[PDB]
Amino acid sequence: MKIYYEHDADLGFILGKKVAVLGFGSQGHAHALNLKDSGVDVRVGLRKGSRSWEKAEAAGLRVLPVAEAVREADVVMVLLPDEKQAQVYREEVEPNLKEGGALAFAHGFNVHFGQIKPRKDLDVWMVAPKGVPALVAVHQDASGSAFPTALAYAKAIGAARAGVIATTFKDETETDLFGEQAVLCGGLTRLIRAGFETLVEAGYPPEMAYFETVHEVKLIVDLIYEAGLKGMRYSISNTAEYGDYTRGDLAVPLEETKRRMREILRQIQSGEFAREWMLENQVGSPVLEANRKRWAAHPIEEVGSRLRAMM
Amino acid sequence: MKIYYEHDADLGFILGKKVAVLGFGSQGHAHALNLKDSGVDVRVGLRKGSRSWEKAEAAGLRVLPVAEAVREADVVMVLLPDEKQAQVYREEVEPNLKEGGALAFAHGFNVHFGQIKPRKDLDVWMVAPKGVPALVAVHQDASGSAFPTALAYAKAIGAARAGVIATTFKDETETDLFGEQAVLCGGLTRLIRAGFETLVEAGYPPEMAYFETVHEVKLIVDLIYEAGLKGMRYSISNTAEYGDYTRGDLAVPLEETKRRMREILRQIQSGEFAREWMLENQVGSPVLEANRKRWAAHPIEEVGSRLRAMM
Ligand SMILES: [Mg+2]
Ligand SMILES: [Mg+2]
Repeated sequence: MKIYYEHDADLGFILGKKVAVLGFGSQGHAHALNLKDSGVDVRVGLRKGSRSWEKAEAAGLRVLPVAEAVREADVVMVLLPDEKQAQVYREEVEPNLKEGGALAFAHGFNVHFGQIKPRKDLDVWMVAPKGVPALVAVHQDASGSAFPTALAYAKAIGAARAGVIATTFKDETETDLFGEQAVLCGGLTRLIRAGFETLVEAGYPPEMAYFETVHEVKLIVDLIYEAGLKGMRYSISNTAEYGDYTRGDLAVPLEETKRRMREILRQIQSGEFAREWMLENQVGSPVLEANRKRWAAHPIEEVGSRLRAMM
Repeated sequence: MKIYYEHDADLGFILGKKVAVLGFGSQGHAHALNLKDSGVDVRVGLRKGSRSWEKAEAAGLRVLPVAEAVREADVVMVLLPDEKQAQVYREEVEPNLKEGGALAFAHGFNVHFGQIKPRKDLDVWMVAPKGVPALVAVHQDASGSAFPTALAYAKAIGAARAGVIATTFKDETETDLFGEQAVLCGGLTRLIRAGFETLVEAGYPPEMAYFETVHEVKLIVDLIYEAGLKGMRYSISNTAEYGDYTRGDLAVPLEETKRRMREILRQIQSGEFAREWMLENQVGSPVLEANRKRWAAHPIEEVGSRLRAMM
């Protein structure tokens, strides 16, 4: 798989261009500040009187309404939540973006699942940071220089150091949603919760349940992060390693789990997940909100709060 | 549940006593150094010509053979791997420990599962560190002051600050083994591996598979560590939160998972796990070793190594 570094990227493909960063969350913040520091002509498009409007000015960046920022720009980088992007593109980017302009993202969801259908004259590309490596993709190369522009942008925000990996909007979006659903968030919270409940129902103090099923996860994952599974197994006690090897499959059996995870991936790949999430947003996200309240009330949180407090 | 702090512990119950720390891993190191710094009379019992022998002297601690260290001690703190403790106790602690001495641990496994059967004249207790709180337990109080000694020991190594929680050898050992098996190590590695394989078999680049199923786990777990599930859900994108809520149970279903985890706990509570692990050690740990080689060869490691290298 193809990796690019600082020397592979040519800042001449960006330094000559005016960049509009829409949004000023953590991503909008980091993108905009690093562009300026790399000496790119950058403005931030925000709604007047917003909290992030004041915050952007405070950081010393030039700030305009979204429509204005876009009229000024050669390159529009959209750093807004997925569910807000479509409306902003339709009503404010698309009428105001120069012929042959570039439209950029950090997440491929909106373009990959057809929520934003870019004008045919635009370049469309993505730089997705994570020694922070980054992913790059080009969905549409109208100018003929989409790719070197994207690479220049990546260097200019500092992602090139640890390496830029070329992918597609498809691969970035699908694997991102899969990871969240199956492993990182969905799967992990369910494992933790089943373990916590198992211990509490068996008569153990909730505090110790929380230690052994929640608090300690960080120790293990930090080892994996630094040195892979192999390194994690090497650092823990032999008792714990033996336990892992011999009981792990009982907790989480391989073929049944992969079967389920294939169905999660199928709902992603088929467009079904995307449809469901977009429809959910059209009627005020009541499933999101109901689930949020219900998980907030889970006894794991009470115990968690009390323990973090006393530590 | 009952919590103790620095003001609840009285260093007079330890400062008057000679402590032998057997072993000089990370725990033996931290225990011994902090005891000395709190002004406790401490020696480290090690085998002559060992790597940890030289390392202990280098740190400025007084070092003796195990038999000698024990003859000098009022309190013997055993900080060795589970599978080595029994032999050292039988052959070197038990013949040499004063009448009415104290025998201490950081892990309850050996005493809880009968691998060490302490003389009836001994105090037996445990201080188990994790703003590092600690667990304390007393298995045997021959002197009548086991508990305040244990608390003094905990303060003297610095565990009292963030709080000492009173438990039993039983609860500490069983929940520790359960967490390892079901969630922290066994369960988590299986989830990660099923997700990684799902993505690779579906045609995605292994690099991105690794990002979305392994590398990123740290971001999520760091949020949970700092602010619980609730806080983690609050920080991630709404798309990711919605995903978690609606697909997590498919990946890891609640009742089947808890059923399996009850069986893991039953094998712990029944003594079966302890028996298996002890027998395993009696014939050179061939299951441990076979599993270690097989997991080392899993393609997740190759991909992992290459990615960590380039970052
Ligand atoms: Mg594509
Ligand atoms: Mg007990």
